[PDB]
Amino acid sequence: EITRPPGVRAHVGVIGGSGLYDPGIVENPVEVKVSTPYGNPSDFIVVGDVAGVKVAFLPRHGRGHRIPPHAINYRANIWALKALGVKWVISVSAVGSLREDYRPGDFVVPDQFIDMTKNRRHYTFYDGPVTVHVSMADPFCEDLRQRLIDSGRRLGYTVHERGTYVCIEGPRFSTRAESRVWKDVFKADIIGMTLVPEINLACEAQLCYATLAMVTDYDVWADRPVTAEEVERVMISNVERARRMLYDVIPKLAGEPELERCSCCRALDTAAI
Amino acid sequence: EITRPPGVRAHVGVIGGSGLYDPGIVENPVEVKVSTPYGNPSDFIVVGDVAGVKVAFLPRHGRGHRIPPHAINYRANIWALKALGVKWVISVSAVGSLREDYRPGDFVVPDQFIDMTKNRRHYTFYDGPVTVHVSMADPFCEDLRQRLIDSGRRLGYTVHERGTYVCIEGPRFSTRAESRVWKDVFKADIIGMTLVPEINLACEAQLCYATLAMVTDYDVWADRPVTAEEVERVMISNVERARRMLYDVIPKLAGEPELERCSCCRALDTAAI
Amino acid sequence: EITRPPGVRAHVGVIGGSGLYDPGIVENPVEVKVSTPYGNPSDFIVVGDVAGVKVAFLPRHGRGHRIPPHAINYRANIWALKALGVKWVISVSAVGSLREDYRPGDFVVPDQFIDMTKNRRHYTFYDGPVTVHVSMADPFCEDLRQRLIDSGRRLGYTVHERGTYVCIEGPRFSTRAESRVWKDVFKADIIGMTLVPEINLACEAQLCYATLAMVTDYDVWADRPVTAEEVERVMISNVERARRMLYDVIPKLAGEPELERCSCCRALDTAAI
Ligand SMILES: CSC[C@H]1O[C@@H](n2cnc3c(N)ncnc32)[C@H](O)[C@@H]1O
Ligand SMILES: CSC[C@H]1O[C@@H](n2cnc3c(N)ncnc32)[C@H](O)[C@@H]1O
Ligand SMILES: CSC[C@H]1O[C@@H](n2cnc3c(N)ncnc32)[C@H](O)[C@@H]1O
Repeated sequence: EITRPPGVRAHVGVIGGSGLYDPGIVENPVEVKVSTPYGNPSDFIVVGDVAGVKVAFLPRHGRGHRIPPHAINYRANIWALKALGVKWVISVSAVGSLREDYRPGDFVVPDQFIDMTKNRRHYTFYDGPVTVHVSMADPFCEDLRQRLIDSGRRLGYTVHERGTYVCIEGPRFSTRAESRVWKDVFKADIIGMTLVPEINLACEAQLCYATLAMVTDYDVWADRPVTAEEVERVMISNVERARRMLYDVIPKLAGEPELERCSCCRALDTAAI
Repeated sequence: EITRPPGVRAHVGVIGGSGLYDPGIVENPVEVKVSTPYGNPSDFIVVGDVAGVKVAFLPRHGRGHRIPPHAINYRANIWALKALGVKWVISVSAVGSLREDYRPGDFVVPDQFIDMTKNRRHYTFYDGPVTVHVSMADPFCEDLRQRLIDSGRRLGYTVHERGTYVCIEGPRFSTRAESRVWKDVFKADIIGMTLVPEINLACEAQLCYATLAMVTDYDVWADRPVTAEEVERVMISNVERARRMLYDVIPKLAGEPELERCSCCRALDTAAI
Repeated sequence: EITRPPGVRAHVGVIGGSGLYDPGIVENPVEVKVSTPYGNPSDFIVVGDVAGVKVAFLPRHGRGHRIPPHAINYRANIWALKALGVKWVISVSAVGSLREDYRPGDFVVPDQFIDMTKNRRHYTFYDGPVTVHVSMADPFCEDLRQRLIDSGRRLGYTVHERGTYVCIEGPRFSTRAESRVWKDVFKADIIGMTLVPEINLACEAQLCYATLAMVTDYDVWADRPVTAEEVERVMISNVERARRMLYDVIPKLAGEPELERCSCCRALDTAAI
């Protein structure tokens, strides 16, 4: 791919709020334009070094939270990270909780998801003539999931070690009836809007992708229903802990994901017809 | 917004079949073109007075039922009503029933919904750069719901005082397997095709929106499955009762929705980032 | 419709893999271009005779499996078959199983479906001004279903005589959490990606459409999750049996579907407003 400036490469992608990026840590940061066949990524990708590991930061909503979940150019974002050479992708996300023990301020490292989106326009990179059906039974990268859990537990933070993420379309939040389906019918644990098709595309790109979720709310279930103000406030209250985990995990990603704990790392070997 | 004729305003919107509009009641009716950034509303909006309350009538399918649910320009419709100044929106809708006691000819004033649509292309007005996530835990306007229930009970009509509306994509009707999911898995009460994204957009526009549903059929559950002919016949058989309720409720809407019984009336106060 | 070569007609459509077409059987085969208002069908339609019945073969993925499920021009495919004059449509499909007794290599003739797609862009031919809502309580053509079951049982093959097909969006395969919803919550039997909106459009076109499914895998439920390689291998291992059933059934379709066992054959009589 063409990049400007030319020649830029990276090894770990970080997708999340622009507040995760700390200019006090990242060595030799550069804003990079990475061409894609899908147009612009959400914002500049900031590439720089953390403990000698080259990181590409990409705020999925753009700086300033300009781009709501349904409007994100997921294809461009994942294509650009892959084009840079990344092997690992850490997503950081705000989620609602469907269970009392997943409390606001707790981290969750989900292991499963249920896609209830509808309007994301492209759920794949492969529209033909090579038909590709990736296996996503185990859709996250187990290597990276375990690294995230370990980091949180070493830092003394609550990090729930599993969870099913229901991805809804939004931007409006769930009705009570919908939330009861998510909680009591689907038996899901957390809820968000951005996982899908991000994760699909990451898998197809043979990336080791995992989500570090932060519970920001209990959806409809507490005294007052979730609001955007609530989500943003709680996220910003907890962003420093998310940064501590990121900067703890990244230095340990200098190597490669373990193939036998990376469901997608050879996804295309058996997926393409 | 530009209107033709210029200067037109209204206080209550009525969305439903064009047969709800009664030229024998509405004073000084005018067909109005309201510019929108989304193109044409379903039809002309007819503005006129009912007991001194200014009403804007908008047939969501167009006159003659020209526009099926998936083809409606929901954004244009709601933008136009908001641009006219409306505070209240009464939707009148035909629905199927998933429960024996919600009989054809009965009114239902739903309180919840489950969105099973997929192809409506825009589920919001807010695509950036201001990200908006409205709370829709309680998606209808309680003030108006209670007014509709009261009117029906004063007229002597059956009006079920709650219900979960499952909105399906259509235009084809549900399979038996789908209907069993709606009824037995989701525990929904009624089924229709037009609620979503109408309601989402109304909430984002800070309107007090409520649905007066008329049960027209039992979906798959009676001896013969629902047909369009059946829906239309039963609706037209009952339209006069729907008109009686409309013309009973509207005169009492000269004032404002009660903020504490209007979940969406200040939706943007905590929804925008 | 214009066709090239001109004047081509057919009585039975066959939709499935191009490997179903046997040049050793089909008399006087011709590749036909059938104009549609939706652009190109997936590939040429090959028209020829089987035991004096005129068949139109249409590989939904194209020759070479060029077109994944979400990219198929369903409208063009069904319009073209209808334009040729077909009355019957046999779909042949690979499916996953959600139940141990529906084993790889077994045929299934589903009777129901649950549409979990989202990105197919058009779910109907009718976008106005004639609004059409077809009844699909019983979405397959019972006449043809029973013919397929009979053929399999006469050939000595396992053919499950009912089933609920959950149609997912793809192209990625289901997560374990999703598969548990399909199996344990929706109580579905098989899973695929191509049924919808094919079946909707066939019903609207007043065709007698039925699916001959071949189980190729157990989705997430066996020791290793489904892969595309697995599906393709098992399908190609079993294609000859599918051909035997096709060439056994087709000669018996010289006449018309029985109206009282064809839910869609007069669909438009009560569907159009
Ligand atoms: C900042 S408010 C919007 C964000 O909240 C996240 N999220 C947090 N809580 C919830 C919830 N209860 N339901 C859905 N998404 C949620 C979503 O992924 C979205 O981008
Ligand atoms: C006039 S026939 C079509 C209309 O029927 C309404 N409706 C009535 N009964 C049902 C039903 N059983 N399922 C879905 N929509 C229904 C829908 O919102 C649609 O616009
Ligand atoms: C050839 S691999 C892709 C095909 O597998 C079919 N299919 C087979 N098994 C499954 C499964 N487990 N889930 C979904 N689709 C499946 C789909 O309809 C698709 O076109």
